[PDB]
Amino acid sequence: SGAIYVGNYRVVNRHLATHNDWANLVWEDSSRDLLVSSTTAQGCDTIARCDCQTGVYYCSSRRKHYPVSFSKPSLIFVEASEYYPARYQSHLMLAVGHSEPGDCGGILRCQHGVVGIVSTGGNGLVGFADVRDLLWLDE
Ligand SMILES: COc1ccccc1CC(=O)N1CCCC[C@H](C(N)=O)C1
Ligand SMILES: [Zn+2]
Repeated sequence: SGAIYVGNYRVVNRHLATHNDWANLVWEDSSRDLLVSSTTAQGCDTIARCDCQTGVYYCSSRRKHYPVSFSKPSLIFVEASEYYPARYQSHLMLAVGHSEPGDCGGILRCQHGVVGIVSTGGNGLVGFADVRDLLWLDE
């Protein structure tokens, strides 16, 4: 679990969005596993606007942060799950690091701010949904 709170927006994994997120929907994209909802309170986070390929993510299944080198956002095949059919997930960045399904929502940050959130993983892999291209989150 986990979310990004920026301005009057809450960014979550689309597959973990609540009834309240959907009732206050701003934007969602199944191909990216992202959903953004509106909030009444002002958010605590700031978004990176950069091309960093290293950063640190929070891993809830270890209660720890880990450094990572990750690939640029791209279209990657993701196997079927309870939440989605087998499909290509876009704007996804992969890295070597520990993850379990419940780690979705953990934030990946570089020195410039929030880069994205955990969205996929595998045997010693962790994948992050990028949010740096969503320029409208800042206004
Ligand atoms: C962090 O997730 C994992 C980590 C280790 C192993 C497996 C997973 C689970 C995973 O990658 N899934 C299935 C559940 C959620 C939806 C994801 C998606 N974005 O399509 C894909
Ligand atoms: Zn950066």
